[PDB]
Amino acid sequence: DTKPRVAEWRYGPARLWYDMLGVPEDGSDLLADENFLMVTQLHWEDDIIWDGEPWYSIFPIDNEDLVYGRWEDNIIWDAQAMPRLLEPPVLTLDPNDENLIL
Amino acid sequence: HELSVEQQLYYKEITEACVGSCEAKRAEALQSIATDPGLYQMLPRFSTFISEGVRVNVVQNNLALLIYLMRMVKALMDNPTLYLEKYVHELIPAVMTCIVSRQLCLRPDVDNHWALRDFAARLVAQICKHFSTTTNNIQSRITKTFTKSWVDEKTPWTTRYGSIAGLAELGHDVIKTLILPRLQQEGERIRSVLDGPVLSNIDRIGADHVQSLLLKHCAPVLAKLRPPPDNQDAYRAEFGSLGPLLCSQVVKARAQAALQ
Amino acid sequence: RLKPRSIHELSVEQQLYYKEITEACVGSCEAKRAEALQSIATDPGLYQMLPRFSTFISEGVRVNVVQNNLALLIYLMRMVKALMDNPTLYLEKYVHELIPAVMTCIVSRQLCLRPDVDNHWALRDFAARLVAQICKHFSTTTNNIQSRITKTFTKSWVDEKTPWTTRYGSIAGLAELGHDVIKTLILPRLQQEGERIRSVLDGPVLSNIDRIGADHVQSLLLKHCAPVLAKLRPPPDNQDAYRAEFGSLGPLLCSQVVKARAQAALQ
Amino acid sequence: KTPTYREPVSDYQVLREKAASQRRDVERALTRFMAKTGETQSLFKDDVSTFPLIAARPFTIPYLTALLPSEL
Repeated sequence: DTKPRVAEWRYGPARLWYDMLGVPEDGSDLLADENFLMVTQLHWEDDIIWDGEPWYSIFPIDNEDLVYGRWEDNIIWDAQAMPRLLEPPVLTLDPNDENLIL
Repeated sequence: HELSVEQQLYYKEITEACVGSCEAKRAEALQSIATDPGLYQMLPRFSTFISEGVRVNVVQNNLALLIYLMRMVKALMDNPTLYLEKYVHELIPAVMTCIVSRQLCLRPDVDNHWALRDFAARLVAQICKHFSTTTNNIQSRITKTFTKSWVDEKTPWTTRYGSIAGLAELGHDVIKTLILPRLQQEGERIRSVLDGPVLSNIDRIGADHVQSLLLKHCAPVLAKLRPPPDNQDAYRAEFGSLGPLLCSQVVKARAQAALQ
Repeated sequence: RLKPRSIHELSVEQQLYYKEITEACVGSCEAKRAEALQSIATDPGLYQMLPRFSTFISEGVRVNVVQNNLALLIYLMRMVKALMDNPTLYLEKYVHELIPAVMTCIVSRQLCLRPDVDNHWALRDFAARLVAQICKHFSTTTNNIQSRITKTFTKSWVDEKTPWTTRYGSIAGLAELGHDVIKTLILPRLQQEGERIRSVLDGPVLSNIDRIGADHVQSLLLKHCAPVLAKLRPPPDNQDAYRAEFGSLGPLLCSQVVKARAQAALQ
Repeated sequence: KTPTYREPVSDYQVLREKAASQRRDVERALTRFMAKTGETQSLFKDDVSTFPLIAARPFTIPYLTALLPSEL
């Protein structure tokens, strides 16, 4: 299906892109699992060191979206033949990340 | 939650400096992004700006603004103070869109979409060197997308070029176990190069670009896993050209050893 | 809009278990270690905690060879061995972190006192070469793991003027690879081994570790050569025919072959 | 299977320090970027790297930029 884009904000981050577009207001066998195991895809030899010279979490919490979500579904393989229709995402300010005041 | 006026003004000036009015303000803006200590609290805005701007390429196939956004990502990666671990799920598909999409150009024949290809491929190799953890599975999930885009037929020569470019920037063992089984595909490529019924189409420039990238990246792989003589390896190779490139690569390695 | 505050994928009973097992596996008390090692060896739910164990091992050896702390390393190698024989967990997703840690135990120099614990150092290289050939036994696909560590061991061997600790460790590592590997690799190299032994002998320098490294390497090579011989020939002319192979083990090698023959008769 | 959370930093001292240092760093980055990409002055002879001043430009109507409030 053709993707002509859609924009729902024109006021948050990426407003510059929305204004340039002019969208007014809210109007809109090598695939075997082993090949991909990182023992068969990483030069781990370089690591070998030769002559070198819990009530709250103990470990850090990973990005659930990266670890779990299918971000691969936001890759645009063909601009004209885009399998689904992408929609504008609002800023979601994750508070799990430190270094953000709120 | 809402940026203060100071950082709102900083966000406005930095984003409008990377839209293309002049090059010097762009270089100073990228040297600001790469070398400032306190740019957190403005990282989600930059990630949203970059991902939406790469999405806006589908309405306007602007190669230049995509090169500017990829240099914005490359500047964001070089910042020592800010940690892109929480926002990498947005920047990965933007660079992936710059790699494996098919129309990266407005005029397909003259625009060098090819460089935004190897630049973004080097970028994604860096983004899965710095951030791939066994909980993440970034690199395995990037190799799987590149692999099922390459092995699958009906894919255009531009997206096959992007797949081969990313896979070959990942490293040596990846091109050992992904590229080298499908070297016979070069014959399917040279089907449409040495003998094409339609010569004046746009498939020929993309096909011999794919060919040049393939033999450039498979020459050191042939130099690693073969004999030192390589007398008729080219004849044993597909089309006898990859083998000539491998001989040239062995000569280059000998020259490097002499320099050392 | 704020995204919800996420939770770690481990429970606090699981996180406390990880903390207790790791603080027991650094070997302050031996009974604590041994249970923690058996707990690693047979916990069925030890998957989904395995990234944090692999990262703790890998990171530990690399900042534990900055100062050559032998126990810290002997405990981590026993933790690797306890991780491997667990049948429930899936390990070859994590072996890319496990293998360069063990290669470093075998092929590295010792920053702490050179002699005395070299006896343990040989065992640090004995435990590391055991788990190395167990890792090449499992996890095997075409031309990725076993041939890669074999190539690194051989270019460790043919490298001129090595550290003798690295030399001894790599010698042990190539030695424990099985029946055919010493049948095809240790054969064309006896003259180099003999020349190295002769150099350590001639130079007076005794306060370095070169002499100890040489004696250990020669003893290990001579034992391997003994069965390599007991295995592919009759035990005829065991007196002076070995002088055609520079006369390293000679009649003592013949006696080792005779002991092996006696063990075969007992079997 | 009882879940755990990340360590929350609810301390007024370190929150004041974080907000202060982030505001100072973003205003320093903004003023150095604006002094580097425009006309610049200097208190010292040929001093652009350290202490760059944005050059004074005259306005055609100066009371509008002086007296008027900008946040209201």
